[PDB]
Amino acid sequence: SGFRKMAFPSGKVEGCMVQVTCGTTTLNGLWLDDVVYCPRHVICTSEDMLNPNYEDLLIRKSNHNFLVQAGNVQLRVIGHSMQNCVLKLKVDTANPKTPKYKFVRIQPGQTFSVLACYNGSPSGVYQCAMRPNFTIKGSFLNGSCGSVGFNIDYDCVSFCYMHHMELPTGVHAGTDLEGNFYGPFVDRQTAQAAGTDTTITVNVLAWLYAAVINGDRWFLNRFTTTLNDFNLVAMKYNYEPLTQDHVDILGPLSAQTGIAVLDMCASLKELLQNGMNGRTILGSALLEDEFTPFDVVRQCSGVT
Amino acid sequence: SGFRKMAFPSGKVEGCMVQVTCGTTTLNGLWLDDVVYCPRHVICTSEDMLNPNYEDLLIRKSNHNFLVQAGNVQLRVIGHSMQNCVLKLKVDTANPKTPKYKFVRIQPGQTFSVLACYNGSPSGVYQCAMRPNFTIKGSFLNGSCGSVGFNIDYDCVSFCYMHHMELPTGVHAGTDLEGNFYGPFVDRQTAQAAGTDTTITVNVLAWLYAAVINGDRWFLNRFTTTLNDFNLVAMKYNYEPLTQDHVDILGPLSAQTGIAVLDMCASLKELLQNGMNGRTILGSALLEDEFTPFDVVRQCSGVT
Ligand SMILES: CC(=O)N1CC[C@@H](C(=O)Nc2cncc3ccccc23)c2cc(Cl)ccc21
Ligand SMILES: CC(=O)N1CC[C@@H](C(=O)Nc2cncc3ccccc23)c2cc(Cl)ccc21
Repeated sequence: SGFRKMAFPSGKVEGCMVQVTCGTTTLNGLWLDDVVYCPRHVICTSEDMLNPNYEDLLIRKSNHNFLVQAGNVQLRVIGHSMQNCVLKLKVDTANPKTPKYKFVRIQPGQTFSVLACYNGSPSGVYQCAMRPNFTIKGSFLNGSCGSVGFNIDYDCVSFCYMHHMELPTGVHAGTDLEGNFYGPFVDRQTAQAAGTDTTITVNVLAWLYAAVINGDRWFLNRFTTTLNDFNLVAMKYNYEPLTQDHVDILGPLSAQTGIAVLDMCASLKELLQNGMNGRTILGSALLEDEFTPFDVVRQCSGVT
Repeated sequence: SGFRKMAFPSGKVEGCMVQVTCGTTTLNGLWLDDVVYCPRHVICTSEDMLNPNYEDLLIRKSNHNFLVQAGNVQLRVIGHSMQNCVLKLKVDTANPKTPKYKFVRIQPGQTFSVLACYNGSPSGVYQCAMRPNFTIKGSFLNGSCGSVGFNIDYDCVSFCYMHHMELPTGVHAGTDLEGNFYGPFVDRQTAQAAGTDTTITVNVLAWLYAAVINGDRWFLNRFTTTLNDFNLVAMKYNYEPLTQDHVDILGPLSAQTGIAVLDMCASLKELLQNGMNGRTILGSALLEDEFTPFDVVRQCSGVT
């Protein structure tokens, strides 16, 4: 029993974190096989960030201008190439600690663990979600650029996120491991509006099932609803419309608890229209949407 | 910017997790140097747990009855000894992955990261606190026994907690790495009341400073208080009395923000007597007490 915002064990990812320097700029890189991936803004100065021309900027840079330091030893760079917003630096040594890995582009609503790094060194690990507006509410300071988000399936590490920038609003933005930004964001120092963020309905429902599993049942009520009626309520409260696929993914949790998905929706509907009246659910005074149905099953079953 | 319940990178601790079996019982062990530490209840059956005599039970066990499996390879056990509630099994091989480490007994109010393990395999990492009543609000399932709590100072891992049991109330209890339980708890299957839990006042104040640092300032008010007046309010709301040492530890955060500790106490006093009125602080609808002043400084400065 107990329900925590749990992150994946960060060991296989720590073994890939390197320091990448170019000019006066330093950030973190991801060393897998003989390639180091890092945000392409490592080639910029503070002035360059206002309106950068990365193609022109990269032409002024040679392999010897990229300093890759793994731990306290230098890696020799023998190739450099820009892929979207990431630089891929070919080093002459394969990382002996390279885990089994994939590069995956997660969907909004999905969660992942972030290993925050500064100067190639891991400082902490936390669990977060790709918000519906493609931002992440991370905890990142200056130097955190290059920190990666990932998921782990037994021995395979699926890298899904690489941190690039913090929006003026305190939220964070980044790319997949192929350098494509999640959302409309660009690696430029300019005003960038993150669209309207909504609440990941399927995740709140999953966390409501986790509450039932862990004994918190006050919110359960004598009512039920239809997907159409529930979605009218969801729209008003800035929640994502619940689809039949969301209901299907909630299937295992509905089966474990014996509470139909639509009955659980009616409980959420009343919590939305009535609030919590000062009560908490799993030690939280608000509705949590950063646990996917897979996360709740994994935590309540014990997948290693 | 951003404030998360961040855990320490779990890499140096994953490299020590082993599976320990004795009879039909299996749990996790901590392998450092040529010693494996695990809860002494690995020698019990389910029936034995009701009223166990560990000295008598251990006499029926030989070195060959303790099966230590590191990864997928067996470790040869050459010695076994009970220290308080932990068994120390002398293996013939030193762990090549043994980090720099200390065994420390944390105080209530302090935080640590937990690497939850099942069958010697890490499944997740999360940050939690040693509650004032010596329990932890962890997330642990059957098989999690032997999972450890720790802190990390650059390259040194201070192990502070080893998980032993879940109380009927869903909260968790365990020992330091010398086998001494935190609190009045015993490794027996009997009713065990965890005393009254209080809110770690210094931690809530620290997290209020973290909110100021990250832009959340609505709760700041035109008032101040005295330690004596504030403590009368704290007593009513089941908060720990704030001492001058707590004020001293809040010194760096008070200096960073320019908001005197007693002014911050007045803001907390009004939040206690008035609630939040539906507003949140750092994405939380309640007052958070699981970030120590050291944690807030570390997260807002970037200690690797
Ligand atoms: C916004 C801005 O001026 N910069 C320069 C640095 C950089 C940036 O955002 N870095 C940061 C990331 N994560 C937390 C940060 C907390 C503090 C400072 C910087 C952080 C950056 C990267 C791109 Cl792609 C576009 C713009 C900017
Ligand atoms: C309470 C009880 O019956 N047992 C037997 C197993 C064991 C125990 O608590 N284990 C567990 C720990 N953490 C989460 C657990 C979720 C589910 C099941 C078991 C969990 C234990 C250990 C001691 Cl020292 C004393 C009693 C008991």
